[PDB]
Order: sequence, then C-alpha cells, then structure tokens
Amino acid sequence: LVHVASVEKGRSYEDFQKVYNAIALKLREDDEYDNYIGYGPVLVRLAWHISGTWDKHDNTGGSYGGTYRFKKEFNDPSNAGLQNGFKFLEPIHKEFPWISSGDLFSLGGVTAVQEMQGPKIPWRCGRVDTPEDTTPDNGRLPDADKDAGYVRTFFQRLNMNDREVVALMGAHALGKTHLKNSGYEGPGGAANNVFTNEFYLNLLNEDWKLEKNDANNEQWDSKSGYMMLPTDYSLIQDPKYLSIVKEYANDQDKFFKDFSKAFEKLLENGITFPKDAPSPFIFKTLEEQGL
Ligand code: HEM
Ligand SMILES: Oc1cccc(F)c1O
Ligand SMILES: Oc1cccc(F)c1O
Repeated sequence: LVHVASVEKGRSYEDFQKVYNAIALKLREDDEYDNYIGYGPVLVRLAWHISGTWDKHDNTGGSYGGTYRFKKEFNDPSNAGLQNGFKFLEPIHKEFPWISSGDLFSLGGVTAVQEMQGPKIPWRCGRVDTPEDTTPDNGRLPDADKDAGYVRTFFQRLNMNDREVVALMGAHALGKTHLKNSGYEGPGGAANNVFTNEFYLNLLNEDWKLEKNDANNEQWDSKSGYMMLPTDYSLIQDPKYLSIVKEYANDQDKFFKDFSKAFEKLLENGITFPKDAPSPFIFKTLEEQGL
C-alpha cells in the first residue's frame, strides 16, 4: 500500500508557519493544564501515538491517514489521556480547516518540541485523510511493563534501531505518567515542560527502587520523587542501550540532533514523498519571531 504526500492545494511554508504559530500561542496561553505542565508533552505523545501504529511490513497505520480522528483509534486504551491533546487542537483545526488531520497532529508534536526549547524538527506536509476503514486496530502501541528485548523487537516494526529507540525515549523527560490513564504515576524529572537530556542523566544518577504503585503495577521510583517505567529502566539494564544512554547523558547537542532525526523519521514513516515535493520546512519559534 502506497501513500503519496499531496500538498494541501496552493499552500506553502508561510501557511504552515501560521498554523505552527497558532499552536504555539495556544500552548503559551493554556498554561494551567495538568498542574502547570501545559499541553506540550501531551501533544508530543499524541504525535508519537498517531505515528507509532505503523507497520513496515504492509504500510498499515502511520501518521498519513489521520485516523486518530476515528472512534476505534481515539478509544484505544493505549491512547487514554490523548483526548486532551485532540481537544487542544480542535480550535486550530477550526481556524485552519485546510490542513489534513495527520499534518495537524504531527505538526502539533513538532511545535511542542520546539516551543519547549527542543531541537528544530524539519517537517513535511502532505499527509491526506483516509477513511474510517483504514484505521488500524488497537494493540499496536507498546506495553510499559516489559524488558529491553521487548522494546528492541517492538521498535523493529517501526524500522527503528537501538540508537533511534534510545533517542526517542528521551521524550520521557517531558510530562508525567497519570495513574488513571496508564496505571503508572509520576514525572521523570524536575524540568518536565522543557526539552532537555534529563531523562538520561536521571537514569544514570538517581537511586532507583523497584516499587508498586497504587494500581498494583511495578515502577522504578527515586527519593527525588521521579519515576521510570520498566521499559525506561530497561535502557540501563541492556549493555547496548546503556552505552547510548551514557552518550546522550554526556552530550546534549548529540541527543538533540539524533532525536530530531528519529522523530522526523517516526512522523514520516509510511509516506512516499514525490521527487518534486517541497523540501522539509523548519519553522521559527515564537521567540525567534519576536512573538
Ligand atoms: C517503549 C516505548 C514507550 C512506552 C511503553 C511508553 C509509555 C508511556 C506511558 C505509559 C506514558 C504515561 C501516559 C499517561 O499516563 O498519561 C507515557 C507518557 C509519554 N510518552 Fe511514552 N512510551 C514509550 C515511548 C515514547 C516515545 C517514542 C515518545 C515520543 C518520542 C513518547 C512520549 C511520551 C510523552 C511526551 C509522555 C508524557 C505525556 C503527558 O505528560 O501527558 N513515549 N509513555
Ligand atoms: O477534528 C479534529 C480536531 C482536532 C484535530 C484534528 F486533526 C481534527 O481532525
Ligand atoms: O518514565 C516516564 C515516562 C513518561 C513520563 C514520565 F514523566 C516518566 O517519568
């Protein structure tokens, strides 16, 4: 199955920078959400979850078709809590009805990363909505109560290697787990609406204890009041992952560059870009625009 990017008719970089700006201004305005974390982290998780249904074997799922807008995918237990990100983006969809759903959901993630002082993430337009019967079944997103070999095998379906997996997981510096959404509770660090390499530093430097939470699931807790999922902790249990965790803990710029590449790839998996498609866009932040 082939999904060819098709640019929204007549649109160019300036149109998409306007959408970026509207998302960014709303992120600034709606500061109170989730005890003043704001909507940045949930938009990053949304962009990942709409992309992470992809299957390299048959090109099903993926960001292209925008299928999170349909009940089956919206209601995936794995997506619990993401309705908050969807609701955030609704007024943006209303203001800019011409942008496709997959373009909007993925651009929401890019905008959140950059507005949270993360790396620039080049972004390409042209995802096209596909109908309800193209929605992937539930169960393609990963479980958190697993070990390193699970994580490695899982991410092969998304064509991600060890370095790409460890870089993508650095997004777990952002936001928090919520007991009602996932059966895990707590944040992973102190700077959880600023994009940094703190995930790796905390994995290496905190004193972690394996405890049960109030949902009767195991998670790793620090006396600092941080937590890691079992799949997060697996990155320091496996020797190959551990090497890369140490690399990103010791090189902020390398983490930013590798995350940017892996996150763009994640958001673009499944999409064929015509040879004459526009180059990827690099959006200016509000701060760079003096806005
Ligand atoms: C083995 C892979 C992964 C597992 C099992 C996993 C699991 C989870 C779980 C259980 C939560 C908590 C959800 C909640 O309770 O609200 C969460 C949060 C989050 N995840 Fe992951 N995830 C993984 C990979 C990723 C990746 C690849 C990204 C993006 C690059 C990502 C970004 C986030 C973000 C930003 C949050 C915070 C959401 C918020 O604060 O609302 N995750 N993840
Ligand atoms: O209906 C929608 C609301 C928010 C974002 C979208 F992409 C939508 O299709
Ligand atoms: O380990 C974590 C995963 C997602 C969000 C967080 F806040 C975490 O500490």
